[PDB]
Amino acid sequence: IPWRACTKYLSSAGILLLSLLVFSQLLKHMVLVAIDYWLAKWTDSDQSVYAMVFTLLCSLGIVLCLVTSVTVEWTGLKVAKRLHRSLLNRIILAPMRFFETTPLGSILNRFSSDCNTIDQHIPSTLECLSRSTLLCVSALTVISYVTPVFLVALLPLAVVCYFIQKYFRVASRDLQQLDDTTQLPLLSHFAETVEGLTTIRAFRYEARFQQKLLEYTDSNNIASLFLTAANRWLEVRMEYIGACVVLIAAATSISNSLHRELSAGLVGLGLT
Amino acid sequence: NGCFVDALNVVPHVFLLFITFPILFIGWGSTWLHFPGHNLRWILTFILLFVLVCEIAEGILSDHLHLYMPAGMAFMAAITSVVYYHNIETSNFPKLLIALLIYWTLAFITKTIKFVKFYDHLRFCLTGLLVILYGMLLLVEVNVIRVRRYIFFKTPREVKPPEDLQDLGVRFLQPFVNLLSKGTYWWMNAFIKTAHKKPIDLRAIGKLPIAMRALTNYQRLCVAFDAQARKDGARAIWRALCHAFGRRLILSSTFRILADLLGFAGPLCIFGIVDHLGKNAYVLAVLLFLALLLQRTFLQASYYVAIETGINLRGAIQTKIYNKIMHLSTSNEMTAGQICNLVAIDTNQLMWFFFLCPNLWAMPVQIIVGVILLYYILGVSALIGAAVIILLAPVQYFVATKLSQAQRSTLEHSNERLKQTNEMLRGMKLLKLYAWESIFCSRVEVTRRKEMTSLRAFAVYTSISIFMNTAIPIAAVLITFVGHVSFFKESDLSPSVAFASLSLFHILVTPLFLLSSVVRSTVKALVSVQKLSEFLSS
Amino acid sequence: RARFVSKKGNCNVAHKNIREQGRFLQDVFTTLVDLKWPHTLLIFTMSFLCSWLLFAMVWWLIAFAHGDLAPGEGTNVPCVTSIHSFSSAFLFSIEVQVTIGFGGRMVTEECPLAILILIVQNIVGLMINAIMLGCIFMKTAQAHRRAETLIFSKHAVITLRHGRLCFMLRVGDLRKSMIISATIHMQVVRKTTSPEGEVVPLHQVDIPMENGVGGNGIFLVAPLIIYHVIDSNSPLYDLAPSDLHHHQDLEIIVILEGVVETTGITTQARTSYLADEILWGQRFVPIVAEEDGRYSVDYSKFGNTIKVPTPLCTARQLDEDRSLL
Amino acid sequence: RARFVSKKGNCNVAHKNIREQGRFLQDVFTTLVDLKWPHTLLIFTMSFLCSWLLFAMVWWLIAFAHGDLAPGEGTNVPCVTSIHSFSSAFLFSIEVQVTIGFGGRMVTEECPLAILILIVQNIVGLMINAIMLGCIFMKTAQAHRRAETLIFSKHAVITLRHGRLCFMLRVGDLRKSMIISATIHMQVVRKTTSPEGEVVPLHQVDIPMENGVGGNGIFLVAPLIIYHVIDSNSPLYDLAPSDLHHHQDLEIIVILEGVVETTGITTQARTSYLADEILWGQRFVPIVAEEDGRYSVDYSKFGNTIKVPTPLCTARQLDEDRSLL
Ligand SMILES: COc1ccc(Cl)cc1C(=O)NCCc1ccc(S(=O)(=O)NC(=O)NC2CCCCC2)cc1
Ligand SMILES: Nc1ncnc2c1ncn2[C@@H]1O[C@H](COP(=O)(O)OP(=O)(O)OP(O)(O)=S)[C@@H](O)[C@H]1O
Ligand SMILES: Nc1ncnc2c1ncn2[C@@H]1O[C@H](COP(=O)(O)OP(=O)(O)OP(O)(O)=S)[C@@H](O)[C@H]1O
Repeated sequence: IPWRACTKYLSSAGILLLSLLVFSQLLKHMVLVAIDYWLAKWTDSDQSVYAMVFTLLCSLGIVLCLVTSVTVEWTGLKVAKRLHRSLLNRIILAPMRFFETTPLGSILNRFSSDCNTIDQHIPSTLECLSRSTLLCVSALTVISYVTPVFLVALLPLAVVCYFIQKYFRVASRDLQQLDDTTQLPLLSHFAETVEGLTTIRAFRYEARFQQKLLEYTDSNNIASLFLTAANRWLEVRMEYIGACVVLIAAATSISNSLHRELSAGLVGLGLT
Repeated sequence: NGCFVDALNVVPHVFLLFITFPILFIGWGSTWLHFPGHNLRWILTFILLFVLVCEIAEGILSDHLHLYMPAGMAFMAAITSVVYYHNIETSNFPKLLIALLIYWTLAFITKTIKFVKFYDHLRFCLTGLLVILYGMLLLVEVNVIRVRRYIFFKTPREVKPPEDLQDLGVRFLQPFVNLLSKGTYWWMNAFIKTAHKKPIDLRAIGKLPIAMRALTNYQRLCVAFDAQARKDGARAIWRALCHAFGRRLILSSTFRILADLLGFAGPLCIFGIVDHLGKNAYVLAVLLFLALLLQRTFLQASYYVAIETGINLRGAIQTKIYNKIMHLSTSNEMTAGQICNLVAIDTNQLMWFFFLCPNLWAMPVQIIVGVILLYYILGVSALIGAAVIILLAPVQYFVATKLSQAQRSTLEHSNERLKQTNEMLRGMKLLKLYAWESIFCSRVEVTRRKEMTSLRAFAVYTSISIFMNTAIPIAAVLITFVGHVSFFKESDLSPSVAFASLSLFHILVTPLFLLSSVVRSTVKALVSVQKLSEFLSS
Repeated sequence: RARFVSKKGNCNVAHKNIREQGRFLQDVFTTLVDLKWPHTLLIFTMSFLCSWLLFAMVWWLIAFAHGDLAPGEGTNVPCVTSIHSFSSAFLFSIEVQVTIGFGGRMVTEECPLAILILIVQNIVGLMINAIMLGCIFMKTAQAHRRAETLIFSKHAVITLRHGRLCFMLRVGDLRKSMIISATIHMQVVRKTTSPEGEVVPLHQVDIPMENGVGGNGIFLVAPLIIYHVIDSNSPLYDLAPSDLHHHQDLEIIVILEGVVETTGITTQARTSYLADEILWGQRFVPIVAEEDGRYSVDYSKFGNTIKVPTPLCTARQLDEDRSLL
Repeated sequence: RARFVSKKGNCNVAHKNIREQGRFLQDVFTTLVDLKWPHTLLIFTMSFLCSWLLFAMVWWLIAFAHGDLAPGEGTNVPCVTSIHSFSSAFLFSIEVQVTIGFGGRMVTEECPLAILILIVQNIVGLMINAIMLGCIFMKTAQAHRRAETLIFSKHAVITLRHGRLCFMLRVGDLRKSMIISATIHMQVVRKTTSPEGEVVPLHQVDIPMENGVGGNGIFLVAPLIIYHVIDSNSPLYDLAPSDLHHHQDLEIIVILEGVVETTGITTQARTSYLADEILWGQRFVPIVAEEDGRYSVDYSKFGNTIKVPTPLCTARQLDEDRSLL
């Protein structure tokens, strides 16, 4: 999916809240790293002034977090409102032959789900994605600032992740939809057996229908199983790389930051 | 003659690494045959890998090349033994196995000589562990020749490679791969690479093994239900499921607890490294690497085994309640909707609860180890901090409940809106023939405002959840560090203490959220199984 | 669509579910004599280096163990004179193994254990040298390359010869060296359903090559068009000329066998013609021409083709018309 | 009961009362190139050690006899410099024989007898090296292992094709490497009594393999069921379908010959089917399947078989019914 759908989604919010969200997130993550950066200097030993500065940073963090959360909430609600109203208005002014041409399922279905789905899950998932990506960038910057040379070692591995990204999505999407399909005729089948139960017990066709249901539940399980297998694959490989990076970081920190740099407040942040 | 015995140990690794290369190069230039002790062999080989890392650590501490070469040679020898065993699993032979057995015997002899010469006078423990591992691998090889045909009488009476997972086109081969790939999912490389190019479909997908079908799980479940009902209910069906799904679930749970232990262990070696440099650290770094990879691998294997047990259970109880649908009476509209909800929400609740079952056993040990570990690093002050984080777990649950309530209300409004739409999108020509459409759009917008009003409270609760999520990590460190140094004992807080506390705070925040969802899922699953029992027994 | 055997002569059908009982490696040297040159050279150098390093290690150890390795003047004579370190020991191993025999370091008559290690070193060296020569020579009788030099025309045409439908295909040689007693096995494959309800996915049937009184084989000097006549008895006789170009799935393969002169091995070549490759009603251009005092063959017109006004109809219907005319 | 040739392809009939005139050893190297690998390696090391010890003894003796063996300073130069005991003499023998040439002990120009012993030592060494390489190479052209990789289905079925009784058996290849010009010789054996009162204990008769216009040979890429049609002229045509399973003693063997590509040798494979192995009225399952862009062959169904409703009767009675229908 291109950046155009998200661009329209966020431009429906307006310029008023876009920056209010983005800069607030950036500042919250900067505070969350700076508190530990100052704790690093706190460690080695004006302890009272140090602790007071730590308290100030701790307060800034929570205030900024509350602000960001309220921003995401308000923006998501406004976007849902405007999108629903615009959809209704644009559907109102359509010609009759358009309504006769398009089936009712598609026109009704967007309002039935798309609207519901967005309201239920887009704000929370967007917030989680933003927090995750900014926390990852912050952690990379931390382990770079701690050990400079470690930076130059981490850009190779990250490029590896790029290749792990593509091959994942182009399958993870696919399997996903397959699951949905194997869920749809199964349930429906159940209902068909319940209503015409007398006819089916009369024809003595119970065996063939049980065969059909075993077939359907197998087709459901193979999909819901390959999906979890692929998720495990991506998980394990990304984790192996996430362990390679900490190995290399610690191996560079023990030598560079002790033998030559002789600075102890560094290795703490990097390892953590 | 220490160097003499070191060389005598170096020799057999060299012998094996030299015989492996012709065969490995011929093999490098679709029936899987498994042998008894395969999984034991791979487990022991990983233990050998670990002990060899320790030997390399000893050799670094001592340094004299010839004194630490034996470890570097046994490393390649064990990797080449793995390569041999892969080449034998792919194509069976009676001779390659003897080729392994010779090397095992000679390595055992050399290790015995080392042990004797040491007894006559850290090294002791490592050498002993290697001796025990090589001996157990020798016994495995003796078992393998005892089984089929190392030399034994004429014909192997060989198995006839398993057709369950290897006969006619199947694509999901989980039970039929090398016990390393059973952990690291290496068999998915081919699938995912082919999937990148050609779009996947049911013709491009496999078929489920005989180990997991509707028939297999239904058979096991009905056998357990039979053995329990012949001794005659909700508790009955529960115990039946328990005894029917048995070993897999507890295996997943113990994988999970061992992973939790190693995860609690990581930050302590971090602490040790931080201490050492401020005042024996490369060893701790490589140990941290090994422990991270092993902990996460075990965690993932645990997840997968639990998920597969859950999928089995879903298939089983689904085909069972369909078998019950055949014998029910006609006197029992509302029952049809209740039946199809009994398959669409109740069964999914059951299966997701079976997903989260091992987490419910592994959470308490995790929080207990966390609190006891942080107490011994920060002292009494730690306890105070250990309260705050824990206090987030019940509160979270409360928040969740509120969400649910809100959800219900919202859903109601939503449903009504849909009704007021279904008319407009059907009387289209009627509607536009006199342009009464705006009059109905006003009513539709009137419903929408009520829907919007509900959503505000829901998103407020979501905001409170996200806020607490990152507020409690900050508050723990705040009220702990300020309450430790400038409050209680003015103890000098070395960087190690603070950073280990930070690590443990994150490693404890991650599991805490899951306990709330686990409790909700468990109570909902209990209610759904009561419902399933009430239905299945009418 | 899927092809049976590729144009280059390699086989297309990929095998699945082979119950490997190990015979794939049990053919130890008839396996690796199949390999390419880089792999075979790699595994030969690895054989040699493996053996050399093995015995260099054992010699290092024996000189260490006798104590001759401990540098000392008098009260001893080393089992191998002038040995100091591992490097010189590996130099001794390669000096005695590959039979250069430098003689700067002398093995002496004081230690019979060194005599034993030498008397096994040399025999194993000689045996592995013997096999690593025989197998490379058994390789240099790879004459499949001579199966490469043969060529067939890209597409085959059918014509009307002697009042009967005929199919013509070209072959030819690309070197001076002849191929002895080459024979043609010409086969057709098709998914067939028997009158008994039996369906076969693929059905090889021999179509004869039509030479003098009989005979399966031919003589290759110049490009010779192979000449078969399809008759009512022939299996190909039923098809239609308009249904072959697009829809039908008919592979006609030819297998030419023959033993090359100088090596004496028996090579062959295999090629397929699909239903979309073959065409109808044409004639090749005459290649051979009476030049100055010889016969010149021009391979530019090898694949050239001219139009011929011949009737277009099905061989069954053509046989019915022959019954009518 | 007794089998003619075993399934593995080895011959069963044990020979008795062979008037050995010695040709069994007169084939000196074509005897031992048949042997296994351990025996041949044993006899090669024994050849080499035998020759080495022989010449080491003669050299020890010649150095003893010249008196150069008697340790003395001056008034002489040893025929072989620096020789002391038997051990160093055997070291000299292996130093000059296998052409390492260490040169610590020097043969000198004072004694022409040592020149003679060297000039015969080296030539005999070279001759025995030449034969012990040629014969091991002549061995590594053992391609019977390639006769191992071929496979036939365990039991053979008969069917009704084209209104006539037919027998179907499977074959197949197990590697990429082809087999050139494979031919089928299909034979039946039976204790037969002639109308002249002559009884034979075993009577081989050819049953034809039915291909296109003629031909004895086939082309092996994928598993090809071999297709013969028994007719009134065929020797197998007289039997009954209920008498074959238990009582009668009829071995039907097939011999497939062909030359492998890379070595060029001509190998073959032999298998038997007994009266209790063969069965009646069935059909094999189609192996080849159109996969993604190729032909996939599944060897799991290789030996699989399905029931077919075909009439069960004797081929003689079936021919009489064909005369009636
Ligand atoms: C969020 O992680 C965790 C972190 C820590 C702990 Cl102590 C437990 C869990 C956890 O989750 N508890 C195990 C149970 C579980 C459920 C879902 C997932 S999953 O990864 O989200 N999903 C899949 O794998 N496959 C899905 C399954 C449903 C059908 C469609 C495919 C993974 C595992
Ligand atoms: N029992 C036997 N085993 C192997 N070879 C034999 C045997 N008997 C004879 N031969 C050889 O094969 C040929 C068979 O001819 P025979 O049956 O021996 O008749 P023959 O006239 O008696 O010839 P002889 O025995 O040499 S005087 C002879 O030329 C023998 O050289
Ligand atoms: N999938 C396979 N791939 C390669 N070779 C096979 C395969 N299956 C069998 N063979 C061998 O080729 C012959 C074919 O006979 P089969 O189809 O296996 O009948 P069979 O009675 O089951 O014999 P078996 O499997 O050895 S008990 C057997 O003798 C096997 O040795």
